[PDB]
Amino acid sequence: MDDYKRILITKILKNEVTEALGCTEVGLIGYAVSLCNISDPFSIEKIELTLNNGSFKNAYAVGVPNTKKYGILPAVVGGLLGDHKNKLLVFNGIKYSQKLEDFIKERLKIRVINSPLYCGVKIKDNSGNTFESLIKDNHLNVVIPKINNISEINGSEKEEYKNLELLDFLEYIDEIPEEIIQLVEKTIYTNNNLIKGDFLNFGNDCLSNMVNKTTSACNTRMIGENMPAMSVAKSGNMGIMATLPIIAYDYSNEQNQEKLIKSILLSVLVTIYATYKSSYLSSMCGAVSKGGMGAVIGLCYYKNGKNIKKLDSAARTFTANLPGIICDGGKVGCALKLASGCFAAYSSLFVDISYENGIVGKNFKECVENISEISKIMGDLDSDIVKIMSK
Amino acid sequence: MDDYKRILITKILKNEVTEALGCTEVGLIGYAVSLCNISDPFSIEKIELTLNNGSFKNAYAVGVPNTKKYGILPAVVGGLLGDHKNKLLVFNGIKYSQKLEDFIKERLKIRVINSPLYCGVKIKDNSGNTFESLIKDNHLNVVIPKINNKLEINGSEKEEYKNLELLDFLEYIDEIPEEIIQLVEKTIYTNNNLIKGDFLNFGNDCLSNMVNKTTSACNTRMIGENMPAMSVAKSGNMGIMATLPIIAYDYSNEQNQEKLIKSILLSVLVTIYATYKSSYLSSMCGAVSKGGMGAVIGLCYYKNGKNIKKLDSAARTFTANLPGIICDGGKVGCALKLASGCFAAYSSLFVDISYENGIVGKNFKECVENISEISKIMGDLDSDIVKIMSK
Ligand code: SF4
Ligand code: SF4
Repeated sequence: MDDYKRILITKILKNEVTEALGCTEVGLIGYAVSLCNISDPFSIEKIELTLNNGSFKNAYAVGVPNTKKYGILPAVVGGLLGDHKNKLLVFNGIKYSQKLEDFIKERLKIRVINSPLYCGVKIKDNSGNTFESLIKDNHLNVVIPKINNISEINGSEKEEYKNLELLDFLEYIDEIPEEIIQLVEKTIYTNNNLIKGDFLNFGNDCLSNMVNKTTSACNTRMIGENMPAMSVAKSGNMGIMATLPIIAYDYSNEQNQEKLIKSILLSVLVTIYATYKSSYLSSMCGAVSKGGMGAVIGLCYYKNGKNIKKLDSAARTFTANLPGIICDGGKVGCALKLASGCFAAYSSLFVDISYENGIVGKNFKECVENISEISKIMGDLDSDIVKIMSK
Repeated sequence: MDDYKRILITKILKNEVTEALGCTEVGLIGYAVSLCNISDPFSIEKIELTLNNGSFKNAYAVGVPNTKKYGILPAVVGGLLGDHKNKLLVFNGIKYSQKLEDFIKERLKIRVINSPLYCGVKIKDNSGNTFESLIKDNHLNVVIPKINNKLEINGSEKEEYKNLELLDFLEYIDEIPEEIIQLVEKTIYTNNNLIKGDFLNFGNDCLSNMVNKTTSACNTRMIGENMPAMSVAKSGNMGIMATLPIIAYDYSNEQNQEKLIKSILLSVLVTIYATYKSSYLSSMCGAVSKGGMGAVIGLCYYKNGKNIKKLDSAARTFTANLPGIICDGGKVGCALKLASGCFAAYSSLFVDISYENGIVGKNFKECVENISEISKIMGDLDSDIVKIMSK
C-alpha cells in the first residue's frame, strides 16, 4: 500500500535473509585463524585463541563444517587449512587432515573471557615470528587484520522498522515484489534441503511432522554438514525454527504454494521484528523465542487468514507457553528446544490466553516487547554456563 | 534395601505429599482483608493492600474460588464479604456482589514491595476510623491483630535424602509399604478427578491424551474450583506435572495398575529429590522442571523398567530440552507450560543426548545438580516481573 513501507521492508528482507554455513562462531574462529595466514601449519609452535563466554559456549560442541568433527580445534584446523577470502565460508574446498588436528591439539591453548563477541588468535612458528588477528563487537568488525567486508544496516532504518505494525506486514504479503518472492522460495529451498532422515518422528499427525522435520534440519545443521541454511540475522537455527514448522504444517494440510510463501514471508517479517525489538544481548534462547513467534504468526495466518484477533491470541498463548529458556550453546540438543518451539506454536492455534496471565502482552506488539524485556532481565549467564561446561 | 533408608523415604513421602485446596495467595489476601472485620464494606473510603513481589505475582491473575472472577480485586472483595474465622477459607459460602466490586475498584490502591510473604491491609472508612491487618513470613502467621503462627522435618533428614541415589528409589518401589500404596492411589484419584473437559486435545494419541488431561486438570485448579489437588512440596501444579503425564501414558498404553503406581511413586521421589537439591529460591518455573524430571523418570521406568542407561538418557534429553522457563505466577496459562513439560518428557523416551551438549549432566544426579545450579543463578528477579505485570 504505502510506498516507503514497501521499500523499507524489501531492503530489510534483502539485508537480513542470508545463507549461513553452520554456526557463526566456528566460522568466526576459522576466519580469524585463516586471517593469521600461516604459510605452513605444521611449523606452528603455539596457538593462543581467546574467546568470550558466549563464543566458547556456542562453539564448544557444535559440528564444524567439512571436518566431520565437533569443537573448537576442528574450526582452528579448518582456518589453518582455509583462505581468508572465503570469510565466514572458510571451510569451503578444504581437505581435513587428522595429522594436522593431532599436531594442533598439543599446541592450541584456549582462554575464555567475560565480554561481548571477541575472537583473538595469536600464533607463533618455529622461526619465532608471531601473527595476531582479532574480531570484535557484535558486528563482525576485524580490528587487527583490517580486512574490510557483516550485513550492516544503519540505525535509522532499524528504528523505522521497529515502528511498523503487524498490519503493515499483513499488507506487504499481499503486494510481494518478485525478487522477494524468489528470495522466499530460495529460503524454502535451502531450509528444506536440510531435512536428512528422521530425528524425532513419533507419529504421522501434523505436529509429529512439524517436530520431525524441524529436528531433522537442526540436527543436520548441528552435526557439521556442508550445507548452508537460510538464516535471518545470521542465526541459522532461528531461520529453521521460523520456516520449517510452517513448511511441515503446509505439507500436512493444503500443500498450497502461494499460501506457504506468504506465511513464511510473514514469519520472516515477524522474526526480523522480534530480533530488532530484542536489542540487548541475552543468554536466553533467541532462536526458540523469536523464530517461534515468527512461526506461530505464520501458522496463524495460514489457519485463519488476515484475522487480527486470531494472530493476537496466538501471540498471547505463545508468550504464555514457552518464554524464557536457556541458550547453552550450539549443540545437537538444540534441535530438542526447537521441537518444543513447534509445540509452543501448534498449541497456540487452539487456545486463547487472557492478557492478565503473567507476562502475556496485550497484543502481538506487547508480547514481543515483554519477551524482549524479559530477555534483557535474564542478563548475562554465559559465564556461569561456561563454568558449568568446564567440568 | 537398607531399613533406615526405607524409613526415611516413607517419612519424607508422607510429609511432602499433601492435599492442597486451590491457590493459597488469594486466600491469604482475603484472610488479611477479612481480619479487618469491616461491618459495612460500602462505608470504605480507601484500601491500601501491600504485597511482596512473589505474592503479587502469584495472585495477580489467578482464579478466586466462589467468585467467578480473576485477580486481586476479587480476592479483596471476597475478604470484605468473608469472616476472619474462616482463615484461608475466607471465600467459602460467599455470594459475589458486582456492586461491591465496582465500589472497591475505585478505592483499592495496591503497592508492591521486596520482601518474603507480606500482606498488609490498611482500610479507612467515612467516619475516620482505621483498620489494619498484617500477615508476614509463613501463610498462617498474622502479626496484626497479633496471632502468631510458627512454621516438620529436620535438615539432617533432608540432607540424608539428598545423598540418596536413583537405585535407592528403584529398590524402594519394589518393597512399597501399604500406607505408601494407599497414598499413591489417593494421589492418582485426587489428581485424575481434576480433569474437567478438554483444554488442549488435538488428537486421540498418547501425547494428545497426556497434554489434554494435564492441561484440563491444571485449568481446573487455576480457575478457582473447590477441589483439592495432591501437591508435592505444597505445589499442586508440580504434583500435577509429576503424576498426570504418567497417568495418561498408562491410560493410552497397558492400563497396568501396579505399574502406574510404581511409576508415579518413582516420579514423586524424583520430584522431591529435585526440590531438595534446588534449595535456593528462583523465579524459574520449579513446577515444570522438577515435576517433569519426575515425570520423565517415571515414564522411562514404565517404558524400559529398571534400566539405568535408559533413565540417564531420558534425564539428559530432558535437561537438554526445556530448562529455564519463567514462573510468572499462578495463571490459566500455567497449564500450557505443563503441556510443554509433557512434551519434554515424551520426547526424552526416544532420543539420547550426549553430556557434551551444553548443560546436560553425565547422569541423572548431575542433570538435577546442573538444573538446580542454574535455578540458583537465576535468582529472585520477581521485582522486574511484577514491574512488567504492573502495566
Ligand atoms: S539454544 Fe537456541 S539460541 Fe541457543 S544455540 Fe541452540 S538454537 Fe541457538
Ligand atoms: S509458572 Fe510454573 S512455577 Fe509458576 S505457578 Fe505456574 S506452574 Fe507453578
